[PDB]
Amino acid sequence: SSRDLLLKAKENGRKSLLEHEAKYFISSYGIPVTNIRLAKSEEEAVNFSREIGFPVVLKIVSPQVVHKSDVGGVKVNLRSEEEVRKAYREIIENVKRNVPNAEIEGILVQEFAPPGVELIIGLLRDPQFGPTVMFGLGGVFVELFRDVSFRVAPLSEQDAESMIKEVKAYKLLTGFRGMEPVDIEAIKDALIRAGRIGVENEEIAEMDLNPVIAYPKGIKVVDARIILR
Amino acid sequence: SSRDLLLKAKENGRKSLLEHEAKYFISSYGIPVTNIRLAKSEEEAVNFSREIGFPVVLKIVSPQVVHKSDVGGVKVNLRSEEEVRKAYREIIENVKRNVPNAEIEGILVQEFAPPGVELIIGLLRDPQFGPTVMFGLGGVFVELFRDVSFRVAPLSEQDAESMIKEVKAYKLLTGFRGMEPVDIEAIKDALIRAGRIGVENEEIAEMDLNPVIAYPKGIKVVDARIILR
Amino acid sequence: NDLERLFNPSAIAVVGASKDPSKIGSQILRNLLSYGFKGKVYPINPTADELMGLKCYPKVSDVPDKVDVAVISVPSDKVLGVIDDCGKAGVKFAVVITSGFKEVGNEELEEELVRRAHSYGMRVLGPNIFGYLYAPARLNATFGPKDVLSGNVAFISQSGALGIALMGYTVVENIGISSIVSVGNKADLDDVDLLDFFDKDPNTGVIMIYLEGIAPGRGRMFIDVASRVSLRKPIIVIKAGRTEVGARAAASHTGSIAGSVAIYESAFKQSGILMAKSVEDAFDWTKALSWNPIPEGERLIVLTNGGGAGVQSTDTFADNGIYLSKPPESLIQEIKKFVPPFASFANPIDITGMAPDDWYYMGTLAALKNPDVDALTVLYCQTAVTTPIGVAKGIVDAIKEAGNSKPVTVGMVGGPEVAEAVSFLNKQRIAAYPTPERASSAMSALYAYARARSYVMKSLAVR
Amino acid sequence: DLERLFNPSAIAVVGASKDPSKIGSQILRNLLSYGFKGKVYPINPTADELMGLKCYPKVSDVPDKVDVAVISVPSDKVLGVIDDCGKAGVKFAVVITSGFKEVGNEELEEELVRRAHSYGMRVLGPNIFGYLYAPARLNATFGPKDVLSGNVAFISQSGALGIALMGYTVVENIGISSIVSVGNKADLDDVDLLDFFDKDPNTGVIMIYLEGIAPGRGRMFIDVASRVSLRKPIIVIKAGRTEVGARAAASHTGSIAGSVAIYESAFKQSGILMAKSVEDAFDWTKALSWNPIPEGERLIVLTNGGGAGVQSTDTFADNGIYLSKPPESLIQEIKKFVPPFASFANPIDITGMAPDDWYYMGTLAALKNPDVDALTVLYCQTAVTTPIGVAKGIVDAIKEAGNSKPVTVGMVGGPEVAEAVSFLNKQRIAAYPTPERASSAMSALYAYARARSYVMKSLAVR
Ligand SMILES: Nc1ncnc2c1ncn2[C@@H]1O[C@H](COP(=O)(O)OP(=O)(O)O)[C@@H](O)[C@H]1O
Ligand SMILES: [Mg+2]
Ligand SMILES: [Mg+2]
Repeated sequence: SSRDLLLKAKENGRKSLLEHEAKYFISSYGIPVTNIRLAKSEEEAVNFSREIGFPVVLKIVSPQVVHKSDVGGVKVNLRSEEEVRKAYREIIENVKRNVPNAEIEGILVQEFAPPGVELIIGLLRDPQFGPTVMFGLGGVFVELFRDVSFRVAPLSEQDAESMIKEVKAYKLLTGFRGMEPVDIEAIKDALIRAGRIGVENEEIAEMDLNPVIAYPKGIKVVDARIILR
Repeated sequence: SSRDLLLKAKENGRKSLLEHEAKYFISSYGIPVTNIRLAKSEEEAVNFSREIGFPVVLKIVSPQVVHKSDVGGVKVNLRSEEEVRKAYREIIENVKRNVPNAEIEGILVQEFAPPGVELIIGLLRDPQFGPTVMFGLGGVFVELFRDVSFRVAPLSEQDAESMIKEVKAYKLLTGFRGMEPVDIEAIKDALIRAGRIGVENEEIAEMDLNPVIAYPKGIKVVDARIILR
Repeated sequence: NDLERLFNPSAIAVVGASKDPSKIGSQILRNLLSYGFKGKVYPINPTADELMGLKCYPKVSDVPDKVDVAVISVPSDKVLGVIDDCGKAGVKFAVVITSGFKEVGNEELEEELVRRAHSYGMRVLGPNIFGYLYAPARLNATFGPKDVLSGNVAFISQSGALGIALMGYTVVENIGISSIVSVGNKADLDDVDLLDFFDKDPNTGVIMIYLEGIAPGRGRMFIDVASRVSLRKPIIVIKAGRTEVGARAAASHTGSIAGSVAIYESAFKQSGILMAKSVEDAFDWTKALSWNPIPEGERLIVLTNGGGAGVQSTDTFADNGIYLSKPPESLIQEIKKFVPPFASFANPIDITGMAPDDWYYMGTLAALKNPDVDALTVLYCQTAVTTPIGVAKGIVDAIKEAGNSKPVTVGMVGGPEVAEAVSFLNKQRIAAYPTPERASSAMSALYAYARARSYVMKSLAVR
Repeated sequence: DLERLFNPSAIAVVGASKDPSKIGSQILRNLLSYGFKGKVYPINPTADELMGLKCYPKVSDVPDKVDVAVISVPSDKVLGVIDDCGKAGVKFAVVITSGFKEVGNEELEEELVRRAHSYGMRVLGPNIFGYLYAPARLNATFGPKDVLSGNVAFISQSGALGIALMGYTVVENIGISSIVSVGNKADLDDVDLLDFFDKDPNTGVIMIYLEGIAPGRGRMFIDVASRVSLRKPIIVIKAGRTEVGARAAASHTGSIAGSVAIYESAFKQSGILMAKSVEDAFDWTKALSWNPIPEGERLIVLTNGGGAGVQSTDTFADNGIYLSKPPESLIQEIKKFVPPFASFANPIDITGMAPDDWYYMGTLAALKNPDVDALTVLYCQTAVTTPIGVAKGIVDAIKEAGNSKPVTVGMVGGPEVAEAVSFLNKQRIAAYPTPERASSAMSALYAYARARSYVMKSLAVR
């Protein structure tokens, strides 16, 4: 059961899931995620990259590192078998100097998501209303303008559709200069399933699917944080 | 006199200024524009590029072509002389088949303006209120969301400042993730001067400064349309 | 559990009544008698053998009768004792008027009150409330106005002062009331419980709620119950603290944080509730919703003798996401029978300022009888060619004669004669207002409820 | 210059007859009943005398200089009357008659203005219900015979809604200095009238129902409206605030809908307050007519009910007005009599136990405090009070404070509250039956202060 991930994390006194764990858990509910494998050697990294398909993304996986970018932990758009291999050593060595005593669970090998319309799908717990789903457009639209919609879970199709249509940046989904319309049904589906996650899993304090990239067909969660209670 | 530009265009029965003409006229009002050179030979294209300094931009200058990009007319971010030569013949031939009977006045060689915060500064004539200045953030903010503020000219400093603060996307000017705050004084000054251009020059039906790139100090007009009546 | 005997008791005890007519308990006893409660009333006083002609008892448990409801207005430090006696007597509902609990920081006293009441199988309304009223039972257990106009609106208030004031204001605004409930601190019984009762109550057609906040863990229940209620009866919430600073002020008044502004709004949407930003909007909407069915379609007609009123109406409808389209040709042809040729038929239908009284009868009648018309807002600007009361009476006649029920709101502009005519209409249970914008706003509320209800239906679709 | 329009020595009424249902007849009747002290000349071809006044068949026959001619003849007779009035040297033609540009007869309208102008004669209208000017005891409309006296000038592009609102002013206790129906605005318009009302010491507030202004009139409108705004507040009821509404307005007026967005911006630059509704327009006009503008941001809300306080706070917040802690001096003063569980966060909640005299004491303390700039008093009727008692306390406090700070009142309750509110408004104290409307009104005062400041800044010498 996917709940084994939540149970394990709690048994080891962790307040959050690691990146790969969060994505496994997300995936098991039917929310599409970046294809991922946890590498335990630079050699596994090349193998998994060949499985997943180039280009790949390499991230360090560790409780001690929560900002991968500031510690040299993330290498993006690695196109070949050994672009990743040098990158592997750059991460692994970079981490020692900036935080030398960090636990390495491994280095996460990831699908390089192409560009699209970035989304945020949030889940929080409101004292009055319990698990509440949050939606908004990525980048400055949520972070700066706070253009966001809420629905209390469980979400009906009506709730999912209406909350998408609600945001001020909604037109970014229906086509504009240099960008085709994106799969709104796919977004609605992710919203509903996110609502289900909150309702069912009481030990999840909050969840943030950010960024989530929508394409003309389908969506893919690129990063996901899950906080436990 | 700068008015000679308007008169010349009028004498040649033209309803608009070319890019370089528009920029000369705008600049003479104290509105900063891109350093520009009109090339009449590919040798000048290479020469002028070395004059201004790479990277550069090459555009077609012709009365018959009014959407330069749409006809294969614009080559942007040219890093070297070789990129530029490829670009020059690429333009000429692109323009030749898609707009074959166009008089080519030359090729405009431009500094590739670095990235920044894009702005639109407009001037139109409203039947009630006469010359009216329009301001807004570039990209999808005016083009898709229609987020714009207006002031009837001439603009006081108060008008310029308040109309900037008025737009919903104002926070894009006061600093955000991956971008420092930009020169608000420069924008205000440009707005006031655009208003003066409208008030004084009756023969200018409308003007479109789009895009205008704002930096931490100063702003630069990257493209400029001036329509004559 | 079930609030049937709360709203329809066989026996009420009043604890805190005395020979002093200024005491709250005395005020409540007076209201109970003057309003005409026909069940048993038992004044409870330590010494009095008799209050207001009724035999008084020193304890509720002494009453030789099953007391359904105990109205308690004794000081806070005496409440728990009274609760114990009521508990002994087998009282099912304790209406604790008495203030001085959680709102003043006395959380433990309040929770203890509820704990004590519950150990007896007794429910608590309040504390810190001005009581409750139920018109179908001729029951006025408040110290508010002794009377209200009879009708189908149930008004619930978390605010004591504004609540009891609004109770009086319903009379002025001609709002027919089935029930007033002061829920105050909501230590036990709250909005959800009352919504459950009013769902089932055939005397209640509309619910208006002044709401500052609901308890942690009550929201999901609130949405489930309210949405179901919304399928059949419209719910209007006057949300207090819909701004951050407002939320702070509300927290001061109630003694507990109300909650997320944004999430409350969303919950209201999911529940199909109409959120009013003001007393006036709430009352205007309640009136229309209480007196009209919801429209069965979008063919809304604006009929006006004044273009200016039409434009004001058009603008206001647009701000509420309601847009007018060309009226049916049949109706146009009908109206062309009497209006001048320079009348405008784009919707609003402008029958010109030259229009005498009977044109209002004829135009309203034609519109309402037309099978391609769903709703009608009638606008009138007073001129010397008309009389306000004549126009109003023409409208009344048209409504009657059409012999159907389509939603109608009226907006009349003018001097004191217009005020009287508007008063006259509202007293006919015809939603009338002294401005075109308010009339259209009222009509917009009918449409808003229609859309809200459709929202809920959709969200409840199977699969 | 419109001095002789608003204060004529002689008015002619063209279209009056022995038939009292005629528009012209209604106007003559109003002119006499309202008490015009100049000469009135009924003009009828056959009547020898109307309403005790000697009648003439032509304005040119009058042995006197007629300043103003009110013309209510059929449209196909108007130009003829214009030439005769012109011959007589009439300065102003008040053309009541409809049937011009609003019905598509643009050419007739332009001819009217041309002919009038060739005589040095200005035109008001056509297609109007007249005009009124209280300082001259002049009621040249076929609207209500009377208005309450005051300092408000109301201009309306709308005939029907305009003449109705004229009546509505009485109901809402708004003192009026002037009514002007400008209708088609073929000649004299809002800009001309704003110039007069600028110079008019009888007028302190201007309210305009506005659908549109003529092409090429906007910049002067901004220049004049802005100058006016430095001293007198202007409220505009913009008709056509939406595209569809603008479309309806174009139908009503016979003139094209201009840009909504540019109109709003022009209003901002002019220091004008745009009302979205009649109720807001009248509520704001009341407050602005009876109060000075606030000298600072220290607004006090004083309430006996927290709920009313919250409604007030939310409404103030929606208008970008935020409350901060009251002065400590004021807190201590009010603590002398309120219970210990009274809230002093602003709104100052003196609890539902407050009897009538607490309102007098609190209002007085607030208004006297040098760190209080404005006061909104909220009242919820309970049995411990009488509404009229609270009202008299507020009045007494205002008198006794003997200063002038903005004050608005919000009273909620039954018929006794309605009477208390009526009473306050009749004392020229802005009172409303809801907390939100009182706060909306107070917000109008602050909005005008900001508008005035916008214009001041915008006019600064550089
Ligand atoms: N000098 C320049 N420096 C940097 N970017 C430029 C420059 N000129 C154009 N661009 C960018 O490339 C685009 C080229 O199109 P443009 O010159 O605006 O005209 P057109 O609309 O005809 O394509 C611009 O919209 C802008 O995004
Ligand atoms: Mg009309
Ligand atoms: Mg209180």
